[PDB]
Amino acid sequence: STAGKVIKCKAAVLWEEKKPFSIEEVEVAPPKAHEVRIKMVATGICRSDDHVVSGTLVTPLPVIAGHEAAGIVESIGEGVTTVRPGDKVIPLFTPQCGKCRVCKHPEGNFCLKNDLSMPRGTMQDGTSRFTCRGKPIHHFLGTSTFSQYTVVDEISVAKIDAASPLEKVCLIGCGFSTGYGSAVKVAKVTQGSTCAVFGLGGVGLSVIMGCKAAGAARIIGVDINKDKFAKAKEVGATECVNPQDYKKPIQEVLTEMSNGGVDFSFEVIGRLDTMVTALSCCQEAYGVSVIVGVPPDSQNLSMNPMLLLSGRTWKGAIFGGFKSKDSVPKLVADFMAKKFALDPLITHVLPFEKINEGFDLLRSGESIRTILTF
Amino acid sequence: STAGKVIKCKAAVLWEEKKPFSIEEVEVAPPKAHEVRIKMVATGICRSDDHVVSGTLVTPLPVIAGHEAAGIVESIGEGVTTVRPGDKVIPLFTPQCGKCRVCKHPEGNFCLKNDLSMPRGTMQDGTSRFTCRGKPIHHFLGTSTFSQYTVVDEISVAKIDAASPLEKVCLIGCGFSTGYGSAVKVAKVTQGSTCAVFGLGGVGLSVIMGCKAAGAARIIGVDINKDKFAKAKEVGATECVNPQDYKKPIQEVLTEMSNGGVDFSFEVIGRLDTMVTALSCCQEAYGVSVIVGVPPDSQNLSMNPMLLLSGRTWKGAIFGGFKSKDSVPKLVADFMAKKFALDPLITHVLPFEKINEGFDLLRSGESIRTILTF
Ligand SMILES: NC(=O)c1csc([C@@H]2O[C@H](COP(=O)(O)CP(=O)(O)OC[C@H]3O[C@@H](n4cnc5c(N)ncnc54)[C@H](O)[C@@H]3O)[C@@H](O)[C@H]2O)n1
Ligand SMILES: NC(=O)c1csc([C@@H]2O[C@H](COP(=O)(O)CP(=O)(O)OC[C@H]3O[C@@H](n4cnc5c(N)ncnc54)[C@H](O)[C@@H]3O)[C@@H](O)[C@H]2O)n1
Ligand SMILES: [Zn+2]
Ligand SMILES: [Zn+2]
Ligand SMILES: [Zn+2]
Ligand SMILES: [Zn+2]
Repeated sequence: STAGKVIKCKAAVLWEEKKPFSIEEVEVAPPKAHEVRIKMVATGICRSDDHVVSGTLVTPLPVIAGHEAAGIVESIGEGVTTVRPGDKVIPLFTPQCGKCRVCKHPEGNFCLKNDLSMPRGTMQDGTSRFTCRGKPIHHFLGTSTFSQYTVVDEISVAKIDAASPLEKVCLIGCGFSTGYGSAVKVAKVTQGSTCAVFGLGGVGLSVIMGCKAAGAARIIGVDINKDKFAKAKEVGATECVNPQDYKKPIQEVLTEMSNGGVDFSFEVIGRLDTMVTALSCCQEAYGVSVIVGVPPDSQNLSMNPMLLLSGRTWKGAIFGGFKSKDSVPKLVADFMAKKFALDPLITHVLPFEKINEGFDLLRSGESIRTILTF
Repeated sequence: STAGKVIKCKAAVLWEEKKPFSIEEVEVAPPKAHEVRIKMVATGICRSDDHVVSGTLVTPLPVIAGHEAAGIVESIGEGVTTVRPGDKVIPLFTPQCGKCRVCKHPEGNFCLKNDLSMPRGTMQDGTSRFTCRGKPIHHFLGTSTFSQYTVVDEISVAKIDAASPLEKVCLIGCGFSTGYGSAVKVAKVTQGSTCAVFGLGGVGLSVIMGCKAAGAARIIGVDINKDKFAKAKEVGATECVNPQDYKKPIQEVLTEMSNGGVDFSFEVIGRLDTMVTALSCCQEAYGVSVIVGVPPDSQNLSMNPMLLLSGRTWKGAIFGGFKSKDSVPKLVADFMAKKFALDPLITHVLPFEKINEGFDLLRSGESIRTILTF
């Protein structure tokens, strides 16, 4: 039925920052050319969604948030090649437009049609496919996955394995792929290496997995919160260190530990102090350090250029440096091949109406990942 | 004759910081095992020598400075394989001990027996091969090339082409190799790229050459001093920009200029402001920025981690990232093959007694490179 007609469904609208989400009856306009309209099956709650609500991530409001998700294609607009109705898909918040500077370049993945650099909160043609009582609602990072139906451009949707468990592969739409990509594709962790992962939330557990996929022979997990160590161990940390156990610095007790500093170091905490710390405790002449994520209101860090002079490399990346359309298929194919288990990372699944309930957990921190089922 | 006996020669001694060099009669003890004693032919004056004299580079005084140089082997101590008397050689201030962490690693070059990290000012066994009137004089970075004869360990000497012009290949002992290595071996400048070189002193002209050897199709030279542009052009700058010409920022007028920021950017000025500037104007999703050199008294820069988040890489290196024993031979072989010309970079050659005269020029800056002939 639906094909061609507007749909009317529930979605969570942030009418204004620092207020809760409201479940609203929403109308989802039909796809124009090169658009696909998706039926959502499961959406993860990521801190970047919550960043919107504090005003930290400035995007046009009112907004439908969500970017981590898998669903099923309902209609496809005119001129769409990549997908067909009924295909399981993952919305992509890093688009893969194919034609730009960054898209042709063999290591750039951060597509030039991204809506992060300057958020407009619209579809590629400057308009919204959403209205709640006449009022337009903005799109978020071209995905808006906290809606029961959503419309994405063809550069922001990736087709995946029809037998794939959508209540687990939705993690590949952001959180797992951002961390595993940092170990596997951005730092290019090598077999035998000694990796230090800073912070052990769900993206950190993904990094540990990357390191493990790459064959590091030592993955030290570090966290001031002792309670994170078991799951980390479970997922690949050979050891785990709590910074408040020592009297010494941590970069000292890590280089000491490692006979000269670790090969690769990753910061999945997101703060300034440990970013620079994570620089100093990877090897002086060839250590590589990846800032997996940095929050939207970041200030300037003070770092002494001298730490680069001996040969350290310092990289940053969005989405694990993966080219989105290219990789999310292969990461599901892999998950289907029984390599990663997204299972240790899912600690709560709620129904989609408990969206605000899913954020309170995020915000008090005992939740690795919450999945919202539709 | 000499072989085995102490030699007595003139060398320039820094008896104490922030004083001039004195030509002193010096005695050069014979080589112990794995030492070679060199007869100096030409030594370049580098700012790192001058850094010693201000106290900025702290090393034990009294000292014989010098590290950029080529000479001829006079005796070789017991157990020396790599060299024979009469071989033209280049002292290496970055040793290549063969056995360590950094020496086996396929990209680390900063040997673990380096005397920069913690200067002792001695030969590898904790002692000096120099005494001026009974008083011991310290060795500098295991080279001490401002002496008419010097003793170096076998890990710090590289054999080169016997037909090689030593009054020009002495530059490969530091200044040229530090800059060309940054473009060729550290950033790995690719064919077609757009490079921005910051600062256009002699190391900067070397970078321009690297970029040129790598095949960049645009090398923008930038310098507040207009007068540096011709030689730069001459050596490969396709254009040159003076920052005081614009009203805009320079990273803006460079990314603007480059349709999205340059591929590779290099800072050969050595200050904090342009290091961070040179970060921002190479491409957001895959731009690479190399700090070629950072002075010894460096403070902390303030940089917003956000510039790494999109995919920029920021590297530092010592000696152009080259493994010293390995490469200095191949860089002479290349120079012998009429590829680089060290000639644009040599702007003054003095006799070795005018050492202080050679530094005043360094210090007022109109001198690309001064060579001191022995
Ligand atoms: N904003 C971003 O783009 C982004 C990506 S990752 C990131 C940071 O990570 C969080 C999301 O990633 P995540 O899955 O790890 C969730 P979380 O916020 O739980 O990540 C932080 C982790 O670091 C640990 N920790 C906190 N401070 C220290 C410290 N000083 N030293 C050592 N360990 C510490 C915490 O226990 C936690 O495990 C965000 O809240 C933010 O703080 N921000
Ligand atoms: N200490 C180190 O390890 C090291 C390596 S390179 C380096 C810096 O470079 C010098 C040695 O290298 P070099 O051959 O280039 C000699 P120089 O000191 O001449 O290098 C600095 C160059 O940058 C230019 N310049 C100065 N400020 C600016 C500015 N703000 N913006 C743009 N251009 C500017 C100068 O005209 C000059 O050409 C050292 O004095 C130091 O200042 N230090
Ligand atoms: Zn996210
Ligand atoms: Zn693109
Ligand atoms: Zn030097
Ligand atoms: Zn070594």
